[PDB]
Amino acid sequence: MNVPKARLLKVAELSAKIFDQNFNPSGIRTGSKILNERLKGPSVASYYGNPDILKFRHLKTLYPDIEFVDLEEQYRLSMVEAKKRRGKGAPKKMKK
Amino acid sequence: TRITLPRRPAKKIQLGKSRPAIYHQFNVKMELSDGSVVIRRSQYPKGEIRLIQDQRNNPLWNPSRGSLDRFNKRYSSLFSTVELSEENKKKTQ
Amino acid sequence: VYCQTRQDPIQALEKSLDELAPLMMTKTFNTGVAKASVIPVPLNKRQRNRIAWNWIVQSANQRVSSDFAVRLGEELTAIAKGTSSAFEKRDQIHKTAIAHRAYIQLK
Amino acid sequence: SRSVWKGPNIVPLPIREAMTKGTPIRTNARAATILPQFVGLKFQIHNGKEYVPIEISEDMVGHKLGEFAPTRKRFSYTQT
Amino acid sequence: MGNFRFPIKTKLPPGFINARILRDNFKRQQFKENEILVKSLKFIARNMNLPTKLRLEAQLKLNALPNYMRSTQIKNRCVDSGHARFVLSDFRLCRYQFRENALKGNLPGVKKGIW
RNA sequence: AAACUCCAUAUAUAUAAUUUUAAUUAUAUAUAAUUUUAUAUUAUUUAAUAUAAAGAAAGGAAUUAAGACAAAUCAUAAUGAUCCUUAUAAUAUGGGUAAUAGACGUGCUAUAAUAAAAUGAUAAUAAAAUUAUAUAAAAUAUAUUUAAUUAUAUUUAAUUAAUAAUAUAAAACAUUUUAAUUUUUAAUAUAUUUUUUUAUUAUAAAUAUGAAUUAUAAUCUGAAAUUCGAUUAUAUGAAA
Ligand SMILES: [Mg+2]
Ligand SMILES: [Mg+2]
Ligand SMILES: [Mg+2]
Ligand SMILES: [Mg+2]
Ligand SMILES: [Mg+2]
Ligand SMILES: [Mg+2]
Ligand SMILES: [Mg+2]
Ligand SMILES: [Mg+2]
Ligand SMILES: [Mg+2]
Ligand SMILES: [Mg+2]
Ligand SMILES: [Mg+2]
Ligand SMILES: [Mg+2]
Ligand SMILES: [Mg+2]
Ligand SMILES: [Mg+2]
Ligand SMILES: [Mg+2]
Ligand SMILES: [Mg+2]
Ligand SMILES: [Mg+2]
Repeated sequence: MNVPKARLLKVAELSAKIFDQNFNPSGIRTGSKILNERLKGPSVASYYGNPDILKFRHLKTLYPDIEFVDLEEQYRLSMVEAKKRRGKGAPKKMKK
Repeated sequence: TRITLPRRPAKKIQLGKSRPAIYHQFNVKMELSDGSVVIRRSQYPKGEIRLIQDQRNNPLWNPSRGSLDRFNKRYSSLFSTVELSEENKKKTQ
Repeated sequence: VYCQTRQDPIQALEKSLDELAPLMMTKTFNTGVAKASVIPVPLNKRQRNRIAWNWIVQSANQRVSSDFAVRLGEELTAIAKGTSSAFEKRDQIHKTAIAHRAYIQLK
Repeated sequence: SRSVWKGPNIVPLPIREAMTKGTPIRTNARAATILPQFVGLKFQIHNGKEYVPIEISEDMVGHKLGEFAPTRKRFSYTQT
Repeated sequence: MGNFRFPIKTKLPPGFINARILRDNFKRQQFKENEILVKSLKFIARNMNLPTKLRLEAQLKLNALPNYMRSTQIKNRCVDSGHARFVLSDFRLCRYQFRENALKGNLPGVKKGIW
């Protein structure tokens, strides 16, 4: 490095001025890497899916004419009924 | 089992010939916490001692009148009262 | 080796191998759960020269230098000139093979 | 914050009230750095199970509070 | 409180719901909500140039932020099941569950690794 | 079962304005072999050996049937029966899963000279794969009087990719050094072995192996590193 240091520094400063990028000659912790990091929140939030998705409830709202049957729900209800019948139903919940 | 130094035959001190134990003692100057010097006779060879923690700088003896150091050294730029007031919310306990 | 004795080194090594390599070995057997009756068995060329090489290596390892290559070369020169315990071992093997003459099966 | 720059690890505590009147500070922090501003304050640092009473000396100034509340019991073997 | 597990009323994710999944999802939502703020606080804290009192205050604020603001707290669950081990990011699925889906043909292209 | 299949191989055709170039390539589509032919030598028209001439022609992967082991899994998930419903359901703060007498597997690093360490910029030679929940180049600063190396910080050039980055591959090979080793050194002479020789003097079981264990200081990630994380430096230098 026969070329002088001060001149190189000046050149670097000029380049920094030209572009938006900052010029930190001292090499101090400015905190630039904290803010400059792209925020990843929306992608993280979108992990499990789109919460507004069509459900069986809606398939009654959209098409009242068609008497649909949710099979799993019906099965569950039948199981509950069977439990009630044979004395294995859920105990009544405490309120206090 | 019992650790001992086994005795030799004792030397007969004759009656009248017994001499008093005058131990070798130096006059030693003790400078206390403040500049008050006091002379005391002492068996250890040191003409001068200066003391750091004495009665003359202890609060009990005058009511009317290095981990911490390391911490101070390496948290000096921050300067760590105002700081106490800032970091002392007494709701949670 | 060549430097020590100025004549083709590879040829000399081959000769040494031929000399040293025991032509047969008294291979042990279980022998149908009985006495372990040993038999002389003829050797492949590689096996013959393999036996020789291990002995040569061992005899080299008794020499002084740090570098193994030097030690090896000294040993090869000694063998060319005609001195080793490897030769004695070969002779012993041959003697042991000679005992058990008709233990060979096909004959 | 371990690194000398950005330290120490500061936590909110009922410090000033303890300083005024000797009421021990029940910490469940265990990762708060001890400071010079609380030497001679009584702390009751959590141990997982039970809060542990400690009077912070001047030798403790650099350390964490959890370092003085040992969580596991001292191991032994039942020689059977 | 009684009507909800967490402070804020968040929606349930579609398909496979689980308690752990619910917990994670809410946490992720709160992180998304309070991402910029947290970043700003962090910046204020880790500043040699700024006033020290301000940086201390920022640090205290960061410390006092809840469990659900923390980015580090987020853990990638399986979406089809609710497992949290060997969860591949390219199809948000657990190891066994991914394999099951792959062999069926749910991940469009994935296929047997024959070489 | 074999075969079709995939990878890899050989050949052909197509495409790529040979700056996204690596055409010595990539990728679609074919063809190719579970190779063929002939002379002989043994055993009975064939089958093994050998020889020859024709060919690029030589592997790996996936596929592991029926039954069985009441083999493993109700902790991927789901469901039967059964039990809990102010609790065996739900949330927070900390602790634990990392505890340590002996024991048992798997590994890693070692115990030095057919083997370890310094160095090697017209930068000796690869492949496969990753980079919008990023990859981070050059360069400056400190550790460190030059600088390089290694490690951090400073700050983001380029590219979301046959285009840029991760990334000058490493052993190799070459010079140098290497205690145990008076199998070396350094003072004299010595000389047609001179990075060396000879003579005479003095040079008197763990190292210039190993890297466990610990002390202090820094750095990294994170809101947080005490229990309980990862680096770097200066010391520490067990066992073997
Ligand atoms: Mg098959
Ligand atoms: Mg080309
Ligand atoms: Mg089967
Ligand atoms: Mg069973
Ligand atoms: Mg079974
Ligand atoms: Mg079940
Ligand atoms: Mg379940
Ligand atoms: Mg519960
Ligand atoms: Mg475990
Ligand atoms: Mg295993
Ligand atoms: Mg070594
Ligand atoms: Mg660079
Ligand atoms: Mg490139
Ligand atoms: Mg290189
Ligand atoms: Mg030893
Ligand atoms: Mg070492
Ligand atoms: Mg080493």
